[PDB]
Amino acid sequence: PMFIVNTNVPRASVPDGFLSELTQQLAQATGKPPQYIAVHVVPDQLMAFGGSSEPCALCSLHSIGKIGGAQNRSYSKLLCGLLAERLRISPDRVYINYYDMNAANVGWNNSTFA
Amino acid sequence: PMFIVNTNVPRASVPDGFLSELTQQLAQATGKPPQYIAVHVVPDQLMAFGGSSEPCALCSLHSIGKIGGAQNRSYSKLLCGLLAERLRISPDRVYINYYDMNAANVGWNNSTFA
Amino acid sequence: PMFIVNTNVPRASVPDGFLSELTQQLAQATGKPPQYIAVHVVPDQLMAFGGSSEPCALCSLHSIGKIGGAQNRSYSKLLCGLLAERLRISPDRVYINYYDMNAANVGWNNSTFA
Ligand SMILES: CC1(C)C=Cc2c(ccc3c2OC[C@@H](c2ccc(O)cc2O)C3)O1
Ligand SMILES: [Cl-]
Ligand SMILES: [Cl-]
Ligand SMILES: [Cl-]
Ligand SMILES: [Cl-]
Ligand SMILES: [Cl-]
Ligand SMILES: [Cl-]
Ligand SMILES: [Cl-]
Ligand SMILES: [Cl-]
Ligand SMILES: [Cl-]
Ligand SMILES: [Cl-]
Ligand SMILES: [Cl-]
Ligand SMILES: [Cl-]
Ligand code: NA
Repeated sequence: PMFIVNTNVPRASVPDGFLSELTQQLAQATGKPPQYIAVHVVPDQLMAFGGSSEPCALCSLHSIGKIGGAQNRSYSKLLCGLLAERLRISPDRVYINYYDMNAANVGWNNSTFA
Repeated sequence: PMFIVNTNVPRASVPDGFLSELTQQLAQATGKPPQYIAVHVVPDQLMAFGGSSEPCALCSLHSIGKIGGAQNRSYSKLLCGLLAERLRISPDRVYINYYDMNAANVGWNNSTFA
Repeated sequence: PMFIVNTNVPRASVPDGFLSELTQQLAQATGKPPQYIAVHVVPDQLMAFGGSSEPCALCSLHSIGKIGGAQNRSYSKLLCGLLAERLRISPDRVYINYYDMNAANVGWNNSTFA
């Protein structure tokens, strides 16, 4: 799986250990080994949410499977909770797009997962 | 909806108010209230279009609904016009990918829209 | 087509010719003229892959057609080869998401390709 967060919060507000915390919590949440989890945090972005540039985040979670109605509600609580606690971003200023990828459409190490 | 523009134009060339204009014009175009529109502008990128590093932009518009053949033509005329007039990017150096998101796959405010 | 690479490798380690090399190699691989290939390289990113911060890349390739099981397996070899040789990234620290775009969902030059 791959989790990306884009935010206007400054880099200095991203706590040391945040990427590891995302890696471990997503491993627990998705049930996938942490070795398959990639995380990407992009601070200091020029963004607006609802026309306001108060702290916000635009995120995506891509996974081969483990995406679905109930699971995505659970991921959203987890991820909004982390963004609120660690980056001080209000959950109503977070969007997370979820993507269930077909294995044939995910390349890794000179092949795909199909 | 979420609109992202990545461009090699420098940050100082992005006019004051551009994120507000995008918010307002996309609210009008999509018919969604501006409170639901998020915008993300990423200048100073290392990009090429057709092998040329002249000004260009790579964009995406994600929305729950309001995506389709005729609508996307209209969005493209609007957005290429704005990138040309505001950022001085030729419309034939712009790509915009459009994504119709299922509500179950969009997280917000500790939940999803499903 | 559009190819995006996000990486934690520093900007100074990205060769000046890399976007042009990607453009030409992707034109040959996809069979599309280079004028329609766009490339975007984002260095210096805060990322982890499998919980560690050694060089890695998260990439995407979007194309109207020329996407599929066998083609994607081939693209992964090309793109891992380029990222390994030019950016010194191990191929098992590369993910590439592939997207077969509908022409109606790709805007360009004030319209879409539909
Ligand atoms: C960090 C990374 C990239 C995560 C993917 C990965 C790996 C090392 C070994 C394997 C990995 O994912 C694929 C796994 C595998 C491959 C093909 C398949 O059909 C099923 C799998 O579970 C083996 O390191
Ligand atoms: Cl996965
Ligand atoms: Cl592991
Ligand atoms: Cl589910
Ligand atoms: Cl897919
Ligand atoms: Cl929406
Ligand atoms: Cl339509
Ligand atoms: Cl969807
Ligand atoms: Cl294309
Ligand atoms: Cl494209
Ligand atoms: Cl280049
Ligand atoms: Cl194929
Ligand atoms: Cl599509
Ligand atoms: Na996408």
